[PDB]
Amino acid sequence: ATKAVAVLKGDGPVQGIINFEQKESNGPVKVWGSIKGLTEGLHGFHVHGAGGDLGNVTADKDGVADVSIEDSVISLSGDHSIIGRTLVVHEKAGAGAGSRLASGVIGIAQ
Repeated sequence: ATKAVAVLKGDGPVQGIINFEQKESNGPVKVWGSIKGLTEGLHGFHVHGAGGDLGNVTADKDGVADVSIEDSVISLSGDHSIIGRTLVVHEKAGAGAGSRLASGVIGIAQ
């Protein structure tokens, strides 16, 4: 795939839309979009499984986290393609494990 989208759904007001684009089969993947309804501060952000860490997103005082990352680890093609895998964000601010997630399956757009 060349483009993909995850619709993130969580508890209460947590919801978001994250886009993935990759021009070429082995090339870098642009990840961009936003998540709203979050508590202020850092929230863990990654593709479920191995090889999918996207670090943290930062939610502002309105609970909005804008996302604009380029990542050369993940791919939309090949064996560890993230297509069909689950994108998650921890609803609990800060580091460590969390049980309350907002999530969505990464679906093909193009």
